[PDB]
Amino acid sequence: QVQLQESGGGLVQPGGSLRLSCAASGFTFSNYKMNWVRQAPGKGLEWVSDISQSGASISYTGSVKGRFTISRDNAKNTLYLQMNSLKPEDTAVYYCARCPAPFTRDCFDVTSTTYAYRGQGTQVTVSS
Amino acid sequence: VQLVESGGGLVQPGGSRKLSCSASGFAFSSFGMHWVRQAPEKGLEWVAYISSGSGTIYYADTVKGRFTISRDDPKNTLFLQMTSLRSEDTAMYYCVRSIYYYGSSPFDFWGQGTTLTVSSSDIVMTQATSSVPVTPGESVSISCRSSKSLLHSNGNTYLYWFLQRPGQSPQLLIYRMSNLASGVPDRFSGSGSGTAFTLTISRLEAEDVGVYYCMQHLEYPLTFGAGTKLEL
Amino acid sequence: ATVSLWETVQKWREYRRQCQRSLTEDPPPFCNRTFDEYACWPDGEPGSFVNVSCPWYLPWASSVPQGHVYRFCTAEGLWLQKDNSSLPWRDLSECEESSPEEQLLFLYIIYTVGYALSFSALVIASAILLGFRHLHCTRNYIHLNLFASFILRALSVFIKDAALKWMYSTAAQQHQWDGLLSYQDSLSCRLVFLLMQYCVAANYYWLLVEGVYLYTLLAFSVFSEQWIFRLYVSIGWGVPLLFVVPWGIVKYLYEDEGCWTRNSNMNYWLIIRLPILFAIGVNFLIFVRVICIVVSKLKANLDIKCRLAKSTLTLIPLLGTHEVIFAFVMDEHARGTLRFIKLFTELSFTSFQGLMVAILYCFVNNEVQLEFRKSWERWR
Amino acid sequence: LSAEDKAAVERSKMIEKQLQKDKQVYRATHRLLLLGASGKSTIVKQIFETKFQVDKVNFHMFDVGGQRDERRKWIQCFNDVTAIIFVVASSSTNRLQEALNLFKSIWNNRWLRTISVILFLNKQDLLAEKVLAGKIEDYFPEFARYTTPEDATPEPGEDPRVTRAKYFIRDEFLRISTASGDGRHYCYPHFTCDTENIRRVFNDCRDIIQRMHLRQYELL
Amino acid sequence: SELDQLRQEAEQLKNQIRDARKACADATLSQITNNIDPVGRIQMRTRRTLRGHLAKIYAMHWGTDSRLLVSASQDGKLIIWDSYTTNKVHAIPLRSSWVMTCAYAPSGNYVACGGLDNICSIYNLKTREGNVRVSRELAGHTGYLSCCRFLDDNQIVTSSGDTTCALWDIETGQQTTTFTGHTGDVMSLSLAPDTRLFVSGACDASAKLWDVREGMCRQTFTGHESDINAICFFPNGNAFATGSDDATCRLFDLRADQELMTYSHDNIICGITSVSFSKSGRLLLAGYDDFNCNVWDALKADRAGVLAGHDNRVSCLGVTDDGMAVATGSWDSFLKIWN
Amino acid sequence: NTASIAQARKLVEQLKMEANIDRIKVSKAAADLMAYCEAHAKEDPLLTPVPASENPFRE
Ligand SMILES: Cc1cc(-n2nc3c(c2-n2ccn(-c4ccc5c(cnn5C)c4F)c2=O)[C@H](C)N(C(=O)c2cc4cc([C@H]5CCOC(C)(C)C5)ccc4n2[C@@]2(c4noc(=O)[nH]4)C[C@@H]2C)CC3)cc(C)c1F
Repeated sequence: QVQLQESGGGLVQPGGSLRLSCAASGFTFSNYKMNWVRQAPGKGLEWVSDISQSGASISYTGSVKGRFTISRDNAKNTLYLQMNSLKPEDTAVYYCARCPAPFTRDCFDVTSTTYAYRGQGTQVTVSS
Repeated sequence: VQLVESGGGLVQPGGSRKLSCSASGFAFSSFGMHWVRQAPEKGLEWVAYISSGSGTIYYADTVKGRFTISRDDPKNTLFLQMTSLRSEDTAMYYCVRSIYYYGSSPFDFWGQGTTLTVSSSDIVMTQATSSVPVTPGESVSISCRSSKSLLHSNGNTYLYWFLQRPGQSPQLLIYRMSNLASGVPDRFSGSGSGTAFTLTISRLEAEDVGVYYCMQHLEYPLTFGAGTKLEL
Repeated sequence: ATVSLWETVQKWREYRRQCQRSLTEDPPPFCNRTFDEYACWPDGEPGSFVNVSCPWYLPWASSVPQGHVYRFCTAEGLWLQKDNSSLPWRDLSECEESSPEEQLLFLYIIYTVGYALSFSALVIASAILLGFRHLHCTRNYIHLNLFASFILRALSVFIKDAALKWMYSTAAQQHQWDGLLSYQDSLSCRLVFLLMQYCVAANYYWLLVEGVYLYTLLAFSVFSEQWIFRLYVSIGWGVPLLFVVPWGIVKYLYEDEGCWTRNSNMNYWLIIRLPILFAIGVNFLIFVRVICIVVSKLKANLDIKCRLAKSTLTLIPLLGTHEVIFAFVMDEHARGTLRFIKLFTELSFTSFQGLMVAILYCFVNNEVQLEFRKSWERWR
Repeated sequence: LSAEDKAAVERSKMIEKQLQKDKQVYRATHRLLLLGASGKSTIVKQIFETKFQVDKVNFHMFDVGGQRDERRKWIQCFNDVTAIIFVVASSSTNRLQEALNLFKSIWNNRWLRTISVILFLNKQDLLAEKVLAGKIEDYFPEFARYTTPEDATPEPGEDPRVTRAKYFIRDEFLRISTASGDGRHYCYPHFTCDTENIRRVFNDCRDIIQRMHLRQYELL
Repeated sequence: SELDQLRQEAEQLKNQIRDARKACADATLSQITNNIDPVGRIQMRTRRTLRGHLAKIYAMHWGTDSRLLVSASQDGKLIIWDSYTTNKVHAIPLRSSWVMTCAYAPSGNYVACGGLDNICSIYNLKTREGNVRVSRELAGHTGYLSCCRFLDDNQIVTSSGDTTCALWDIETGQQTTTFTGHTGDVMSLSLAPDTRLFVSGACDASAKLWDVREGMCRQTFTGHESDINAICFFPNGNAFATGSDDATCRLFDLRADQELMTYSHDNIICGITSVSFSKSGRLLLAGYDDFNCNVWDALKADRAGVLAGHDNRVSCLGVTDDGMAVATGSWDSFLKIWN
Repeated sequence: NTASIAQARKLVEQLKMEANIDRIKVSKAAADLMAYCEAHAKEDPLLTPVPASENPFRE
């Protein structure tokens, strides 16, 4: 069964740091490329970051270049997102979402709250 | 659903006519069309056949050259141009719809026909009986014999059975020796093997008295039987 | 010198006819005025030594004008025979001894090895475009009978030079030359020559058809594939027939001799050379237009030297555009003996052109190699 | 030997003749897929489907607005299309990063790898006035290191900041298109708005048909 | 929150289901099928080739007389094929060019189709007016149709790409029932032999065994790890096979309620798109995206055969009801028929 | 947030209804599958090659 159990995240100080994670079970984690997807309160889901199968090719969205860093441990079958210098517009519910096909590059996984290869996600709040 | 023939009457021999068949109620351009006539005190016999798209035309041997069949697919109309008429061409002429795909039911619809009178090898389908007396209720069985085994290689015994009620267009009963046509009630049945054929009306009732014709369809020219008549 | 035995037996025919039409009105002059099919003889006289020139039908005929073959008929009516026979003293120490089957034998072997390798490469290409059934399209059908046309032209050239090899072998040991003179007198010779000229015109017009098909792929966006394919097969095969058989009949009517191969009035060779020149010129026009389209696509692509080089170098043998560098008739290459190297390179490229299209349009086409790889994996 | 099966084979030959006529009308029609996140009521002036005609060339437009947003299974069905007319609101929240990911997923999907994409950037006046009164630089930090290309034609009338943002979005789509591509399909960006954009779709589709016909002769 | 204790309860229920599946998992099908002989190198080969379409063939369904066969292509055509003599019977033009499915009725009278137009259209073949007519135009799904199968002459079950299957009454024209519970697009369904409980494979790697006469998902199978592209019930109706984009087939059992066999291979990195069993239930045929098909042994999990052939990806695959032939249909406009 | 909890309630209802079924042991089910394949191995024309005398796709 495709299971994506997230971890880490909550209230945090603006300017601070955080590292949230996704333990991915039920599939060969190395065959898939992974994404972090976020949903701001009120706004719809938007993409944050991609990491490929070997972890070589890597991508971020515009708004968080340099501030975040994605990594994957294919041995532990888990997906890490290290966030640094978080801003109050970056509060959202975070989602580890795998792209639906093995061994490919294309991804279609930011859909209208219906994409079953995407975990329950963690609330991550930047406030004071 | 609708075929009307036109152009009958009485013609001096040697002359020429054109029988027309206006079709309405079905997509005309995808049907082989047959002309089948009947001498006024005899049984049916086949005249001609134009295919769908007019790319294959067969005639009977007794009209081969004298008649010419064509069709106007925009006008939904069938044409029989009859030249050099004889005394034997005095007949009731019939325009028969007939589609040929797999599992199709050819010879299923028959126009009213026209009377066209003149005033001055093959498969032989041996009909079994001229006439047979019939009361309601029984299982009236009437046979038919071929001069050549109608069982082909592909297992399709090309024997058709036709009811003709008196004064009515001869409608189809059974296609390919075992299959009931559409609208035919269940009481009819067909059986037999090559050169041995049997129509059986088990549980007979009325609106059934007619002449039963036994059409070979293994090869052209399509020959019928002399017909067996039911009675009361 | 440039004289062969073909036109030599033509001149021997002309020599016999004029010498016959002269000696049938000879005055009375003891040998007679007999024609031994090798030398004319006038009204001979008893004890007379006739010293006539060498007969001009020889290949070495211009070489000895100052000499004179001389033969002396005695008063006994027959000259100095070798023995008791009817042969007179026909001694040829004065007329004693360059032909195009020696002067161009290097050129011969290079263009026949070019046509041989092209015939092999095109029959392999025709097999590799017919026997896969995935490669079947309108484009590969145009290529396919283009390949058939190269086969047919190379077979024309093979049958031509091998037939002359057989005829010079069967008349090299002989001098009576009779089947040759009756060969050129025959209509079978003219039918074979007309067939070869048809093969040549069909190859040039199938190059024209390839050009116009690639042009109507690029330019005419609105077209029918079916009707214009039938039209292009007709342009490729029938239009060469449509100007070859008027040429054949007008040469049959008006310059009948030489087995149609003398072309003195240059208009007659001109009416078969012009539509081939029209193919070459229109095909160059299409070559320029297609390379202009490719340059447009490359300068619009949001390093191009390699791609232009590959494009032009794969497009030239497909369209026959190389013949544009000698489509102009200059006739001034007879100064510095560059006419020989010009004829060399033009027959050489015309020979190798079939090989070049068979390797550039089957054997390095990626779709044919994909068909090889996928028919090899499902063969294991 | 085909007793009345001859008439069935004759029926099938008539079927094949009708399908030959349908092939002649099928390949003469250019299927193209309008995919966006109006640009369509400027086309019928001469709900899913559309058949129009430009310079006696049949174009065929299918809109997919009556599906869900899970695109990955029904977009495979357009592999035989000639072009995907991609529409992005050039002043998008950040919907246009979703547009970039959608374009990248179009561009790299293993059945759309022979499909060129006609890229339309609507609402360029909205982006012009937004950067005028401004936004976009907050979403994109890579926009600071960007210079307007010298070959980029300035649209006469608009600000230089409008041009640099405009051609930034265009060249960024081009960078995502050409980061992985074998030359088998290209991207044709334009800028709409109002008048007839369909001439650009005509010219584009002619470019795609010509590049396909050229590289199937190994000329590209 | 109360949503949190509901998710805790759902997690406890997944634990209870996984424990119950583990308790009844004594010996896998690979274990107790070592004592059976394999099948061998099966040289199935192309017998006919139905080369008539203009575009890619997206689906196919055999007749129940094992002779006729509907192919639906995306040139807007749906043409019945007489397989025995490779000649056409009907060539039906459609409304929308994008059909993604077809279905031949078991009575032989109707043919369904449907696609991106969100409509299952039912054409009547046996009309007495000549040409085929669209007999019914069922329009209630909100997404594209992906598969459709006739239960009988009167009622049709469809699956769509809006997470719903649906049982429709054709004579009235609306849904007798729905089947909701998927979380992704339902790419295929497959009926049982007794036509009382079918399965559906979807885009959430979960195959559901539904009940037709009720409308409730009675069993739910989670073995796969990508979008299930095809499903086919086993010929006795106790098991079924699936296949996905994860390059695997999976034989599940209904009564054992879990996955029995995973048909994978190292050289297979392409997703698979069409599965069917042979009449015995021994050869699991499975058409892939690498232009091939594979004849797996449903009990040895070995690649018993490899169907060669097609020049673009196979897209549909169907075994006759007498098990005589296997028809594949690909994106190269060709149907192949294999024995 | 209310559609979410209604979806959550129907998901938990579905899992309660789906957990509460009997399950035949996998050895017995796979024995039934093997017995079905072995009983009907004589009828299928794919693993048993039917000859050309009654294989209707051979011409
Ligand atoms: C090498 C070479 C040779 C030549 N060359 N130049 C000439 C000839 C040839 N020539 C052509 C073949 N050979 C030849 C002969 C014997 C050979 C070899 C090699 N080994 N052996 C043993 C050989 F190469 C030959 O000498 C012939 C002798 N000629 C002809 O006027 C001549 C005879 C002739 C006969 C037939 C046909 C009509 C129908 O029936 C037929 C029996 C088939 C005759 C067709 C065309 C013919 N023409 C032409 C011709 N001019 O060139 C050709 O090709 N044709 C003018 C017409 C275009 C004198 C000039 C030209 C080039 C450019 C070249 F590179």
